[PDB]
Amino acid sequence: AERGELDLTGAKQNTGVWLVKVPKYLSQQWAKASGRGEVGKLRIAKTQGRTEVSFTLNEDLANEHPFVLQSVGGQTLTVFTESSSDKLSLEGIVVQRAECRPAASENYMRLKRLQIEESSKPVRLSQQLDKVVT
Amino acid sequence: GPSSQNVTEYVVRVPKNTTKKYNIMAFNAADKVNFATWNQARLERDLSNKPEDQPWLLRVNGKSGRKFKGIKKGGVTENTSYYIFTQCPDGAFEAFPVHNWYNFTPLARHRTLTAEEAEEEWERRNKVLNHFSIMQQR
Amino acid sequence: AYISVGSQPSPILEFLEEWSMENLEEISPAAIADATKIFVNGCWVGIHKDPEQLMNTLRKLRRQMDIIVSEVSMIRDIREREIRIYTDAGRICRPLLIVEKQKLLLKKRHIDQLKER
Amino acid sequence: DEITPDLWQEACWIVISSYFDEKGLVRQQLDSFDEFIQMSVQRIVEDAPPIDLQAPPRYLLKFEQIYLSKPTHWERDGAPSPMMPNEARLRNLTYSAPLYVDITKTVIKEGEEQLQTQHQKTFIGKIPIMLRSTYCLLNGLTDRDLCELNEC
Amino acid sequence: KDILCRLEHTTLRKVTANTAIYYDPNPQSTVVAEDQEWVNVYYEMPDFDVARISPWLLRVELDRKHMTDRKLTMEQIAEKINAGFGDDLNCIFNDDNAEKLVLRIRIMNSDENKMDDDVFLRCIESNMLTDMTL
Amino acid sequence: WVSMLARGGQGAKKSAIGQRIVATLPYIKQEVPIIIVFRALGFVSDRDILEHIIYDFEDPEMMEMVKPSLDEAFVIQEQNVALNFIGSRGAKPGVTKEKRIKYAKEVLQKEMLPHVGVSDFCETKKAYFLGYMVHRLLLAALGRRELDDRDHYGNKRLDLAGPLLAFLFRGMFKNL
Amino acid sequence: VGIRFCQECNNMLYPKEDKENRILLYACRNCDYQQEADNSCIYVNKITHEVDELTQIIADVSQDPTLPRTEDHPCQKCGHKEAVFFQSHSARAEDAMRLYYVCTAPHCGHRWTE
Ligand SMILES: [Zn+2]
Ligand SMILES: [Zn+2]
Repeated sequence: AERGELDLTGAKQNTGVWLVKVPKYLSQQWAKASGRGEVGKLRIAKTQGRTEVSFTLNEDLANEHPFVLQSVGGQTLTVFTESSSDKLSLEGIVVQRAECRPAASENYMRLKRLQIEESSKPVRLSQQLDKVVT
Repeated sequence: GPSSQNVTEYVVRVPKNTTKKYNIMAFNAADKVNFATWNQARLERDLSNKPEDQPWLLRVNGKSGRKFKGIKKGGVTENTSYYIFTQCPDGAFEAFPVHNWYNFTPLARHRTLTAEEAEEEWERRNKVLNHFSIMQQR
Repeated sequence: AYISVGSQPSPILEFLEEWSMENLEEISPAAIADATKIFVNGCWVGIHKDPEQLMNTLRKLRRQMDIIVSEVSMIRDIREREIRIYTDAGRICRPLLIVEKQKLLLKKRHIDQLKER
Repeated sequence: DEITPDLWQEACWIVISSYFDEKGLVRQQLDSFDEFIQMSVQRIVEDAPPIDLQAPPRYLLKFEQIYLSKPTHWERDGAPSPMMPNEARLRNLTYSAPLYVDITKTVIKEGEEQLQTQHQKTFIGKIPIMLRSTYCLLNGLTDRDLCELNEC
Repeated sequence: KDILCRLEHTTLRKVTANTAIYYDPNPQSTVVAEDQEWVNVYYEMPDFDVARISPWLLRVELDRKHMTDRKLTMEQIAEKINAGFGDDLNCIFNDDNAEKLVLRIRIMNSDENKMDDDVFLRCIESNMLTDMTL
Repeated sequence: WVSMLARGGQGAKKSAIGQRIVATLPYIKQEVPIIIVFRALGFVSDRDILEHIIYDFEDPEMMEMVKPSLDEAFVIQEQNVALNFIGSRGAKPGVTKEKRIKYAKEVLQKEMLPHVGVSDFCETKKAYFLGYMVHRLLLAALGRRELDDRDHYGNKRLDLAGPLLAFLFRGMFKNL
Repeated sequence: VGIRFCQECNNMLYPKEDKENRILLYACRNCDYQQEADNSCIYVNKITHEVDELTQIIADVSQDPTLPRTEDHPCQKCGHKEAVFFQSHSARAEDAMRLYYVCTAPHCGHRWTE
């Protein structure tokens, strides 16, 4: 028991968690909701020899997100948290990796075009003066 | 059976703020880490610079166990986000953003040639003989 | 011949991250062998496991002028498993007619429209 | 529909004609200069670290935005006037545009009081202007207008 | 053509298929059955090496085509290696009838009876391939 | 520059090991062995360094190419020792070890591969790129990849008025 | 021929013999770790190095538009008629004019030499 000691109860419990990368719009919508209590529902469909994972955006939030799994054998990922009370703890070990991709093919690029425009909004460039400053 | 056509649906929850920040700890697959042997673990900030803008230092089972040094990920996820899903009895998935990404690399615990002593071995630039015997003297 | 004036690789990097490109800081070195390295302006940004789809998507974007400007070079070295993207100035380029399925995408309607330039 | 070989020769030179109707022949020169004025000059000024003075009062200077006016010539009496390229050739002048920058000056006097003043459009020098570039006087002038200025 | 061969420089590298170094603790069961067929014959009534022998073995495979082109003989190569290194090394070679030409090389028995015993054999391997003249 | 020494040198030790790879970093008088640079970046174990240079350990031909380089830097087995070694050759002599290590980190942080990164967290990015340079050198030495052509205009850039003028303006504005 | 790293400090393992047991061992320099050797071959040097180029070929080359395609060499595995052929163009061979074929059928990266 010490300040620098790390709690390993989560690891001893063999806790399994999933690591998922999500786009900005999905995260931005969740940030916009400010954590009202729900942002969507994750649906998992398993067949005789295949597994399908997808996420559905909340209808209220909007006013499909198929999930692609990735092999975890390439790395050992574990989640550790730093509590505000200065008590580090190990949440668990990542057991699956997934990635979120959009459903729209071409119309999505229109959103990106605006996003690139938004990103380039504060990019200042030289201005032309009709008259010489006096 | 049901598994051949099993369908599962769970809710997603995004709490506004959490008392404890979430980070990512990564180890090389070839490192062959074993959490079972992790009887004790100590995570403290490194003292090489001499706080939040410095690398981490991980020590397992004190000096006896393997020592790892953590380094914050240089890349910035300005256009990307990382979340962790944790199973809960209620069955509604919870997503927690990762504050930072850290990569931990093991540190060797053995007599290492000192910088002053390495100068002496530099005279034997390529005339070194029986590389094994070098550490025997040390 | 035209000499590229250059543009920021930020829109290309952001799209690559959004696309299924694994960052270089997050992967393990063992995964690099099978995947193809992605270079943007000479900086190794990451790796991709589906180079053929990525190149088709990149080519489609540049032709539609969506995220990739016209003067951006997308080179896939199939043998070397590398995709090099260039956005800087000083690159010499020339306009070429695109061919798909042994057919010019340039049709009579384009010529007729140009005739009344 | 599809360009038959009997019409390709006309079709291909219609394409080449439209390219030169738009690009011209010195596009690489003009586009490169336009990028330098529009983007590079602003980026260089922005990328410059703020100047911090401390020797007590602390002064900070930040160069915000760049302005460029038309190529101007000043008579010996001090009256500015637009500089036509032909006048520059005849009178051996340099075809240059005045360069102005917005500078913000914030001073900290250790009294927990911060005074911020902006010097809008501070003259910092003259940039030679490439002819017929976006910042040249001849830019956007019809062929008739160019002749009135004794320009080919 | 006889004069041509007598002039054109030929080093062991030219007519060598590959070189491998094995620990080879027991000379009898040297590496694999292929060497077992003919290695025993030399070891049934061996001479000048019954006293001792170095553990490390340097096995050399010689290309048949290259050897035939220059009309080189295994006995001559062994004599040439013996002449260059004297008794420092022991050379054992198979008969020309075998489809594969092999030449086992070891270090003097007296030394076995300071740098290293495996690195030194590596130095000889490079030394024989390039410097040694056949 | 990442260079592989020629085999012209004759020696029992030099010939046996093979050709070693050295790196010519900016602001350093003398060539620095490549494995030292990786150590200075924060990669000490040979497995870690080789993972950034060789992406497929199943290939034995490439592994043997880097072995002579590993032996050259076997003396240096710590990041701080490697940093001191690079600092010893720095642009200005280091009065004390602490200055040498700080100077060496300064060069690697910003003066070495600046396009890869110029921050303090870019060591991993530079290790991968530096390993790619070593990997590219190995392919050329192994004959698996053709040597680059200086006359190729893919490998060329034309500096026009803009980039030319911008280069001048950066110096003048700094003077201003 | 193989390369090993000690499980302790993940440094290069170099061969070594023990006189007491007369058995090949792999020992780490900076670690003192030792391991039983199973290959028994310290290293093999291939002067000819007739490495099968088929291994070096990448099945993705079938997607190259600049490579020639022939329908006269059907794939031996899937029987697809179209195949792409090319030369090694690999240095250190000292001679290379033979063609290497790669099946153009997707998901069948079969490669062969006629
Ligand atoms: Zn070790
Ligand atoms: Zn096939």
